[PDB]
Amino acid sequence: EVVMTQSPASLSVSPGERATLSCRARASLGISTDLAWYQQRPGQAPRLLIYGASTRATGIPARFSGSGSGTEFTLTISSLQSEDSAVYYCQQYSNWPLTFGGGTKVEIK
Amino acid sequence: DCTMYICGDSTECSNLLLQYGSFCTQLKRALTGIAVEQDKNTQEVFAQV
Amino acid sequence: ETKCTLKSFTVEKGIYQTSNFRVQPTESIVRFPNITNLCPFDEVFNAT
Repeated sequence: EVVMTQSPASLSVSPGERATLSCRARASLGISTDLAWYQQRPGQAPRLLIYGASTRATGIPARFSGSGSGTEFTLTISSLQSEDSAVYYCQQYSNWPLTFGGGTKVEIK
Repeated sequence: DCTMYICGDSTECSNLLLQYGSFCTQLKRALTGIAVEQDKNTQEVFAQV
Repeated sequence: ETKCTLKSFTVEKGIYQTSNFRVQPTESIVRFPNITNLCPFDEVFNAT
């Protein structure tokens, strides 16, 4: 099947500093920009961040930005606030082992 | 030799070749007859003394 | 074996071409290229 790795395990940056998340998938051929990013605050249900490689869905603040193609994908966030403290995921809708990311718990300094 | 010429030392080919009967017992006899005739031909000409 | 070839029980004097002899193999060897990674067939047959 297709299993992706989400590193670092837990980010730690101060507010006002850009935070970069990398989600890489172990695929011989790749995913071809068929990746999505998710946010799960404790309590309520998770909310989508970005569908596809770069484009954002309706209702997403300008603080989220996505990048990467082929096999390496990097997500960058600018101007962090207190509401950004949540577990971040990444799923690839390319093959049919439909699964989520390994789990990243970003921390605010 | 039919077995080597027709079949490349394969067991299955020989097993299928046995199904045809005696198509080489006749072929292997004409050549021996020709060889015996050739051996007699040279003797009928020179061996006269 | 000559009697078996002639399909009889009494063979007359002469020289006969009975059969053929061949040398049997000793062992079997196998040679393949050095490849270890698995083929990515799951992407082809499982496509979104």
